[PDB]
Amino acid sequence: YAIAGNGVRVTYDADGQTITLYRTEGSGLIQMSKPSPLGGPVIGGQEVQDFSHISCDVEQSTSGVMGSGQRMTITSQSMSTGLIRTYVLETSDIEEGVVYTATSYEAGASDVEVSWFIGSVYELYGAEDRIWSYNGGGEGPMHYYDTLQKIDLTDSGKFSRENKQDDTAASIPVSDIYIADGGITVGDASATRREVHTPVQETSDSAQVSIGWPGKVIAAGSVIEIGESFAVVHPGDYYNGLRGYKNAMDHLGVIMPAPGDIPDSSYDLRWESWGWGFNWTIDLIIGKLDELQAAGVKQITLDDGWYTNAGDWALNPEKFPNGASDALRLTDAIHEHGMTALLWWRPCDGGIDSILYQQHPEYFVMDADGRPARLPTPGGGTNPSLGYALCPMADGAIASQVDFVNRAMNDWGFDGFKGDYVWSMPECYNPAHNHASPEESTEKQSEIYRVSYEAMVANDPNVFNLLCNCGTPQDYYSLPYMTQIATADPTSVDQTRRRVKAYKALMGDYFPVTADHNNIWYPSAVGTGSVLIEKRDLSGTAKEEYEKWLGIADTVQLQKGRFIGDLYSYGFDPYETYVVAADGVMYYAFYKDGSKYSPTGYPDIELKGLDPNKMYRIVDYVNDRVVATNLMGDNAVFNTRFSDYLLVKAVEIS
Ligand SMILES: [Cl-]
Ligand SMILES: [Co+2]
Ligand SMILES: [Mn+2]
Ligand SMILES: [Zn+2]
Repeated sequence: YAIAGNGVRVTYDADGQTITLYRTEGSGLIQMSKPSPLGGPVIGGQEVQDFSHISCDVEQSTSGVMGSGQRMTITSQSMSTGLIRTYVLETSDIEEGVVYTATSYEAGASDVEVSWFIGSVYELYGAEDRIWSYNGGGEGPMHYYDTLQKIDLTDSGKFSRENKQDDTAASIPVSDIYIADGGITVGDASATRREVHTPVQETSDSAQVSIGWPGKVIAAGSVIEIGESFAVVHPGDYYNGLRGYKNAMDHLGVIMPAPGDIPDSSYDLRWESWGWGFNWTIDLIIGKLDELQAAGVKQITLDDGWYTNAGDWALNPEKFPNGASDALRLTDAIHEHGMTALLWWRPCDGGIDSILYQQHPEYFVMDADGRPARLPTPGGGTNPSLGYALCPMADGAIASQVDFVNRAMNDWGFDGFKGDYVWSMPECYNPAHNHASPEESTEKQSEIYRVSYEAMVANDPNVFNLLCNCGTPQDYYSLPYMTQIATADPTSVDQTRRRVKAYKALMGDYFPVTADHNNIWYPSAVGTGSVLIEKRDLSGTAKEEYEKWLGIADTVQLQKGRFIGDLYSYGFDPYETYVVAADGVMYYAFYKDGSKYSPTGYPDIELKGLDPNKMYRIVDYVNDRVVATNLMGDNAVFNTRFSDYLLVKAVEIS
């Protein structure tokens, strides 16, 4: 029993009751998964093991979620539970590598209490010494836990992570595992946020990636759909899998902004007002504008500390003694220097001591004990800076966000927003809100992002919008409403660079991504094709360094180039490598300073994706030196010694 789509084959063995995934390679196939069991329900702490094969029906010409392709419907039965499982896999004639899966269960004569449903599981075939993984979970740890994780198969430990999305986790419902021959992505096939896990788990000699959803009581005689997923078989690294997921999710209407509609000002070099921490003043910021302008900065963020309280989002009198005219004199000065002005905020936060909470507690999320619910940190808990959550279904909550947007743009002259320092959305138990379920607040969190952005756009179609779910992968359902993504308080060059590739994969190769400014890593910012940003008040050689790198970034402008993620595989090619095509020229960036993946010694550099019949001069554009005089495209291999990074362009020679 088998179905095929573009670049994928799926086979079902009725005896073992297993699925095997293959991808196409040349005229053949590569097995990507070991024969893997169908996902089942968890009852009384145990996955049900007694399912038997009833039927597998293959339809060769059918139309599904992804349009025309194929379908395989597997029916299974459990005598102990009375459950009949219907497991549907669909492939697409067009969508490369993608398998859509949907599961329903029918109960027999009696109710079945399921704590959890495992949707699909795939154990990687052909692993050797390590597997690399993309982990989209929002459960934290914040900041210092890498999104990209190496699963070492030679050590003592056993990697295991749930990758949650729930009332304390709002990130990306996707996981990928890959080796040299490629990988398997699994992601939630839902147009809207829901509770889901995408676990990554080391096995005896490999790893498995899976997806699962919360259980429910299945009433006797009832049929219930329990969850739907996309899987992507792919060559190469997580970029290819995540790109497959992006392509799949288009069919559910989760469509990321098209390149042609992204504003010019969302590609601009930016400085953010953290030169003095919370002790910035309007005049300190204005005092920097001449030098920032001369060095090539085109955008300024007024960062945290400008407001009285979250929710209210009124000007702090200490920062704005003359009120709105002070905000205007700031944004006017920014505009006069040829720059756009951005404003910091924390969407979803209605404050604690805010007038908003005092006058309108009914706008807020209410916990099960009848108390106002704090916004959660990843994995649970809160933070002293985080106020009470606005309920995204409360009209007054939404209006407070819209009113803020309209004031900041139309009264204060801001051109966009830096949303920051917020994660998931607590469950709401306020009876007056009449929620379908307590999870509805969590599910509807992104309504805040959508409505806010729609208001922003109505004022200015070129408005800038960014949201930082700091130290975690960004809330996936926020992404359609953004004009730029930050890697989100990366704590290492490894984090910022690898996340640039992940965000490019999910958002599009021209989607603006910044490598952020938590640490100074200008080469990482330029070479990944990211927007170089900064926040410090620099002097002396550090100032010169910033000016140098602004000049490079402003010359090559790789932030506006086409990111190319499918030529090199992170953790398998000799160097951590990034590629951007800008104005017809291939730019490459090789790094050794990322401790998570760095070669022994000085491997040869191979430039891929050049024309085989052409000859190229390889130029280090940072240092303006020729590192290789003349390479043919089909053998573009050279050796150069560098300590941390090498940024080169391949210049065609005639
Ligand atoms: Cl990372
Ligand atoms: Co942040
Ligand atoms: Mn291990
Ligand atoms: Zn509510």
